Amino acid sequence: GFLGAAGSTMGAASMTLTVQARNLLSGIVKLTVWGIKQLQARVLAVERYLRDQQLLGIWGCSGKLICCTNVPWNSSWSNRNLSEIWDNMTWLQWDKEISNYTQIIYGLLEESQNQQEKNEQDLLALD
Amino acid sequence: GFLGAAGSTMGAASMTLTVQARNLLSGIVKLTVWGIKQLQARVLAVERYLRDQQLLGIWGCSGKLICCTNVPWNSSWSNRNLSEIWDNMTWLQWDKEISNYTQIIYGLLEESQNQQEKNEQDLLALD
Amino acid sequence: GFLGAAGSTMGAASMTLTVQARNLLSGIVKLTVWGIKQLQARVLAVERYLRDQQLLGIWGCSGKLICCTNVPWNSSWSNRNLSEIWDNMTWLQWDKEISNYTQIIYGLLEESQNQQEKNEQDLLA
Amino acid sequence: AENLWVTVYYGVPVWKEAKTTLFCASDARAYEKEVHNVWATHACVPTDPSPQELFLENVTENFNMWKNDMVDQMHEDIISLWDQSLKPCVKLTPLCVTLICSNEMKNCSFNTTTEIRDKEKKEYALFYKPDIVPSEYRLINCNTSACTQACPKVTFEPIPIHYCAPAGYAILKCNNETFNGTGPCSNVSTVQCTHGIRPVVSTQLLLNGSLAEKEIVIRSENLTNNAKIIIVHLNTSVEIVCTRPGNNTRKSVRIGPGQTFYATGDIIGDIRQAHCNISEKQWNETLQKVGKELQKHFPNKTIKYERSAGGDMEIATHSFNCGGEFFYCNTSKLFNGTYTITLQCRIKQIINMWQGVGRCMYAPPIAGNITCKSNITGLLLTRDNKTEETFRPAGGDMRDNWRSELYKYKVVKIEPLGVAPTRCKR
Amino acid sequence: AENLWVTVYYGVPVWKEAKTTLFCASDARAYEKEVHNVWATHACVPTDPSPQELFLENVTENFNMWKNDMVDQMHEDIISLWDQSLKPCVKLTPLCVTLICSNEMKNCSFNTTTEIRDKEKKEYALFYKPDIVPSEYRLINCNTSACTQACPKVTFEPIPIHYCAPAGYAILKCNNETFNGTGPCSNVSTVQCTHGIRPVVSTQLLLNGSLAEKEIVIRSENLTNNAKIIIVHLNTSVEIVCTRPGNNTRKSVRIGPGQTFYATGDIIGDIRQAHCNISEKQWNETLQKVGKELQKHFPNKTIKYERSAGGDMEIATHSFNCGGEFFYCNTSKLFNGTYTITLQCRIKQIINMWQGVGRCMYAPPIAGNITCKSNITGLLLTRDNKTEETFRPAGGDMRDNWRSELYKYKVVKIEPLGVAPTRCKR
Amino acid sequence: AENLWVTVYYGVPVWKEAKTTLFCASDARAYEKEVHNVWATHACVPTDPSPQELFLENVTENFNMWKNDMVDQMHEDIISLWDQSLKPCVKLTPLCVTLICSNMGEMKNCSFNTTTEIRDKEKKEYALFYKPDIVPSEYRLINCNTSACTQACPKVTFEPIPIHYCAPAGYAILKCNNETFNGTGPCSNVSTVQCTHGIRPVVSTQLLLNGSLAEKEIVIRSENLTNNAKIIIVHLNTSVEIVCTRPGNNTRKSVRIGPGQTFYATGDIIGDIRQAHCNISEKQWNETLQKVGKELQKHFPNKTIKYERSAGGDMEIATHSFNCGGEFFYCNTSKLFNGTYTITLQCRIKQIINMWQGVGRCMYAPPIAGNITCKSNITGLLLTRDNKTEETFRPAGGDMRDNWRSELYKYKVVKIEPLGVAPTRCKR
Ligand SMILES: *[C@@H]1O[C@H](CO)[C@@H](O)[C@H](O)[C@H]1NC(C)=O
Ligand SMILES: *[C@@H]1O[C@H](CO)[C@@H](O)[C@H](O)[C@H]1NC(C)=O
Ligand SMILES: *[C@@H]1O[C@H](CO)[C@@H](O)[C@H](O)[C@H]1NC(C)=O
Ligand SMILES: *[C@@H]1O[C@H](CO)[C@@H](O)[C@H](O)[C@H]1NC(C)=O
Ligand SMILES: *[C@@H]1O[C@H](CO)[C@@H](O)[C@H](O)[C@H]1NC(C)=O
Ligand SMILES: *[C@@H]1O[C@H](CO)[C@@H](O)[C@H](O)[C@H]1NC(C)=O
Repeated sequence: GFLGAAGSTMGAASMTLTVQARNLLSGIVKLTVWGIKQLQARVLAVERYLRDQQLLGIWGCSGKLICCTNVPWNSSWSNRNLSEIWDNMTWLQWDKEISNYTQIIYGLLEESQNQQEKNEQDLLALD
Repeated sequence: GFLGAAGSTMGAASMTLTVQARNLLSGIVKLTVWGIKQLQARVLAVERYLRDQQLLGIWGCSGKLICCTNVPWNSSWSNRNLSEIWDNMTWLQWDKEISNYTQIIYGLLEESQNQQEKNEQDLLALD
Repeated sequence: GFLGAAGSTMGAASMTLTVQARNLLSGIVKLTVWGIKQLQARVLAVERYLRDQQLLGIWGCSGKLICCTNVPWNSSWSNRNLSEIWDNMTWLQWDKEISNYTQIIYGLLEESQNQQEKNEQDLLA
Repeated sequence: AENLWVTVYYGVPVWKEAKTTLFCASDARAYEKEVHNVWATHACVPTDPSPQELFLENVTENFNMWKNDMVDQMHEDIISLWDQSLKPCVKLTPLCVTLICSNEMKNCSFNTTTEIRDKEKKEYALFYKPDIVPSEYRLINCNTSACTQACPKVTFEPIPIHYCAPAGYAILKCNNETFNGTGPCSNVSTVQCTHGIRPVVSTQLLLNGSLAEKEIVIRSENLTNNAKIIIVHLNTSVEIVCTRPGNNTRKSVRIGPGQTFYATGDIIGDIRQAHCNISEKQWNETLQKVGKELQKHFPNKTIKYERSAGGDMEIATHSFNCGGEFFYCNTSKLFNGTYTITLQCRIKQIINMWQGVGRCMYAPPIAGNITCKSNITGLLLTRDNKTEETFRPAGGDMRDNWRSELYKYKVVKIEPLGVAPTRCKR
Repeated sequence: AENLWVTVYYGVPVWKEAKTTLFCASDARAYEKEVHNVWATHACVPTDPSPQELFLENVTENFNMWKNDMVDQMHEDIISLWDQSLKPCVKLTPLCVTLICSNEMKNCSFNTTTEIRDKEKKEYALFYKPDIVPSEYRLINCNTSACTQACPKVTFEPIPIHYCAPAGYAILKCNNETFNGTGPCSNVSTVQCTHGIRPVVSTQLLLNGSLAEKEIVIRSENLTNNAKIIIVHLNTSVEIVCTRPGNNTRKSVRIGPGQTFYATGDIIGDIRQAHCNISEKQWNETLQKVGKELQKHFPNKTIKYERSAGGDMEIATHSFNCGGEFFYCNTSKLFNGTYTITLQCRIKQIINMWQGVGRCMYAPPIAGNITCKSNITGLLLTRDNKTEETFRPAGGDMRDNWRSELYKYKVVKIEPLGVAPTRCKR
Repeated sequence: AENLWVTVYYGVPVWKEAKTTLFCASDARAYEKEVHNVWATHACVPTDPSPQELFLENVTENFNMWKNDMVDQMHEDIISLWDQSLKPCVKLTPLCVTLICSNMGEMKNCSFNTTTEIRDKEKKEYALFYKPDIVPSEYRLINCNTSACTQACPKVTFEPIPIHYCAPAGYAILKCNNETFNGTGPCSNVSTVQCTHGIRPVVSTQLLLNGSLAEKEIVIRSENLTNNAKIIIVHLNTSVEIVCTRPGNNTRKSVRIGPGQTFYATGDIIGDIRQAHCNISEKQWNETLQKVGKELQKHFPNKTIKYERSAGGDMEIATHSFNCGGEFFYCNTSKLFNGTYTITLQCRIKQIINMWQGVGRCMYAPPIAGNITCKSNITGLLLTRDNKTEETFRPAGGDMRDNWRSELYKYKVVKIEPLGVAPTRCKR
């Protein structure tokens, strides 16, 4: 069910994860305001989903849902022990904690993906 | 050409498969009803295509066109022999035959991808 | 920055290549005409982008940004030396030259991916 | 096989019956696309559709017309476009004034406003008798609703418009020449955009439509039912000409702001009755052929044609829209026989759109004498041996005028994803 | 955890505060969805929403009703649909004419136009005194703006409409029965879209609304302020009945082109005063219970109820809209006490839309004596021991009627992408 | 190389100069964004665009102004938006009534019968109407011969707000930084822009007002100077201050018609009567005219140059016009243009204003109480080329488009299609 594990721990909510991806697009859906005021909502939903998918595509993880990646986890981003978060806290608490440092992670992650793309294609383009 | 093998056998229509998937988006395309009644069609076409692509991506087959999967084919879904369909039937007849049991297959696949990536995740993370 | 390497050589602008991919969708964005004329613009922005991604999907390169292929480069497509373009020419100059022969090489890749797909599919089928 | 595994194919060619909104594409070649032809570029794709190709082998699909979607979509589109066309201009409400008329055409005079609202002047104009209801007279519309003049720059000429399927659908066609309208058509072919369709409106016969390559076709739901309308496609057309030899004149009278209104002035020269001419040899030959064909479906009875059902003149007469003028011609002389010609005609200016649902229109008079040359291609009949033989022309619905062109066509929705078994493993 | 590595999870249950546009969804079962009920199928989705489920464990969210915004969207919807409904009908500007009246109901007569604008005739009709301002009289609207008749096929029946969230959002609900409106609610559950909300408009009471399962709730943002309006919820409803025993009659008078205007004819039979009946046993019990509950928040003072503030009759009187007619009933006898019944009433025809912002409306008279049966469920008070005890019925914005329902609900935006550490490595 | 293979790069920086529809972005700071400034938030993005940056190296492309897109889209936007603004108000059709007038020669005192709130009753009213708006003792309003007027009802303000034009998703805007750019030919100093600096959509004939100068000395622009028909557009190195006034202390009265549907008109002139005039500093004006003559002497080889009076014709074409606080001027420019290679100009005002393209609907600008001033910066001139005849220049105008094509000269629109094929050593 949708949001069926919104309160469970990080180790339990990480199961499935297909319900949260299927809902973001699907649904039931003279000149009248109903027209424009529904088409705007639909186009915003599509654009948000495509920004998310593109952002996954830049990191090489498109097609996957759980995607390992090469970027160190500096302890300054989390003083809490890294084996405790996975069976104690809810995902919301994690978002509240780590929403501060997001753009640093994304900016570093782009270049860390480039250091898997460029070298692998220079394996033959330069060799 | 588009729909150029709608009558041929399953083994013959399996060739190409780019024209019947490339056409689903492209095309030629004061307040007036023309505007709303064209934008609704555009957005519906886009949303249908994105639902198809997302459903292929949940099963791990995004990017592919012919994609093998690990789900057994119980004989109860087809009494007719499984080496005869590929050179006798037409895809229309196949759709009419199997459309009864489709949601079972989709439900099985939507979980049999998480089971697939469970091994990869445990190998590359749990170690 | 966007178009930050529009003038540099082919081997210099080949770095990054994500400023040009992250911009094609993002942005700031009673019945009035201003409503419709924005929705006409937005739907043509997303539909143009999906037509590009779908075209990389058939060629097998969806997810990739730099993607090798298996269609040889006949010398008739370019008399200019093939190790000189990568450190002398601007990407625009490359576009104006080889835009004549675009649909040939596109058509080959449309089948040269389905060709190896069949061999992969027939490896077990 | 020993053991198999599910496989997923994308881009499979399978379809389902669909229900969607079809675009409209014009076929103009000049500035007429922007000059409002009702169906102008202001409401449709400009021009140049693709050709039609891709015959399919071994396909079969069960067509039907009498429950088809395209006809209702086109009817609603036609009504909406028409209503959008008439709204911006006048607003003929000032003319609901007491008219003093004397003497087909009555010379009516009335008081009206000049550019200054506080001043008035007398004007005179000729109004046709059917548009007048009583030596004091008023227009018929003031009892019912306000009229709106069909202001200039609008042309009623039926240009052809191609219908096309939106992104993610396709159009299927029947190529079987003697396709009677129902049951599986095997010679199926795909179409991007339909052929040219002339959206004419005309009761008791069909004008400028599409013939059939093979011999005469007959179509209906259930010929055992006496009520349903038969639609006949002729193997070859017959040539019909209509004229209004009176050399009319138009005068403009202004009302309030810069808001004019045209009316028929005095008849220069002599007066004559508008009439239509049909070649009698071709008409007799075609009527005999249709009588020959009809004997097959009704087993070996005599067949005859009789005068129309009567009633309202619009239902009881054949009407065009020639040169921006509306006719009502008597077809009694046409239908008289068993298994040249001149028809008297009368014209109107106050037109209720012939669904009876559209709003009132005043068709402005057109100067000069009008000529209107057309190809008749189809007939509308209703089955009444002494009584089963007689056939009565009938009509009243504009839908049946178009269900004779959109009979070959069906709309399908693609379902590209499909699952099949074969040897596999991830 | 020796040296961990970033991992990216997509499709993860996290959310934020949101600002979006909700879709309504009617709940009709027949062609009433197409008969313009203002919120008909012309406005939004026809019917059949999904059930409401998915209780969430251990979640906590901090609701608020006074900072909420769903009521804002719905008020804008209310105004927009009202304007859209009144637009394509008259326009009673011809009636701003000198009226000669003689004797509540004054018999007024006036000159008007027949279908021919050059001719005129006398007509008579009975107009209610509050709609008339001076033996020469005119309608009150001509000083302010043009009226607009609520033409037939437009019904004010408050059908329930469900508010459903667009693609990519979700709606959260509070199940704590004693939820006072603010502070964290733990028994949270997800709803695709809300229970049926009857969009009535009334003043000094709530009609047909939603009760609360537990005992009487009292809600206000800041009770220490003497201006904030309390919105009480009764544990059990109180049955109310209203009637207009006079057997009225309607006559139609035509104006200009095809265009009509209904007005009250003569009173057939005897004349009687429209009244309302409230069961006094239940009313005294409920008033006593509400007094008992209010005594908690204000520390151990006496509590009394007194007559309304007064002023404009709309603000100073309870007002129905049921039966297609607008009432204005006096509540003086209803509020008298400390910690059956008959109410006299008067009706109006010229209605300013009760936000005080929409253009004037003429509610046409309805033939036959009309009854109307409702449920009182909530009260709108305002706090005035000798003066803190007194409570006055309150009246005000249209929103306060509906913030009485849309208080359990919250709108959350979901952004499912989360970064977590673990022993991953590519 | 020995043998190479096709490689596909996505995100390549290549473009094609194309067509599209660009948004409009306002630059407001308060509820003025919701007070109808014609081009307010009701038709444009609210405010706060991004800065303009990312200079590009070694780029070159051929610009052009006389076949540009942005001018036509701006013109259609102006026409449609203005028309949509004027619809939801009167409709002054009741005023096509026989006006009895008797004459200060500019203002005629007219009286007429009009309806009170009761349509069956009537009363007399009086108001002063300007003589150009009247056509003959009997008189009627000018518009009744042509079409119905439409009062520019209050809460709409004609003040030119700066609006930025921001390109939609996918496209981008390119700019010329060459200071002496003459409108055509390849500009090397290129820099992309997210969206345009503030453009004041003013309207004015025979001169330019409040527009953008050029940092270097005076520029001269045209299609083909060898052709005498084309209009020259000049950008001044520095502005010259201009002031316009209407010292008469007018008054406004309201007369009600039918429902609650008012109509304002000029009452009685309190105090004394004076003629509206404009003031231009003659020192700066002589200096600037001399400099423009010095510049124009270059393109035309070593001839004398002179300036003569306007071509004449319609007063709108033959006179500089304003919109100053809801009032429209028509000032004579004869004294300005007299020379070779302070000042006071008499002016007259109108109330019945047709769209100065001649294509929009009639408008009635309501009178504004109190004496009104209007302070502006002249920045560009519109001339046409007529040594005895090639020396004389004539101020010219009449087209709305030429007033904006002086400002959108630097800009171009490009479509990005980033998918490129290249050869290199590859294999799947
Ligand atoms: C119609 O009557 C008018 C008189 O009002 C007269 O001047 C005119 O000649 C008449 N025309 C005809 C055709 O009888
Ligand atoms: C007018 O009548 C003449 C002779 O009947 C005919 O030749 C001509 O074509 C008619 N006018 C038009 C426009 O058809
Ligand atoms: C109202 O007055 C009219 C006279 O105009 C009269 O005919 C009618 O009977 C009166 N009706 C009542 C109810 O007094
Ligand atoms: C009319 O009055 C009678 C008796 O008062 C009542 O029974 C009836 O219901 C009333 N009419 C309607 C429509 O309610
Ligand atoms: C204009 O004429 C009216 C007479 O209708 C008079 O009352 C008024 O004083 C006159 N005003 C002026 C400025 O002459
Ligand atoms: C009115 O005139 C005086 C003196 O001419 C001037 O100072 C004042 O600014 C004028 N009024 C306005 C609103 O400018």
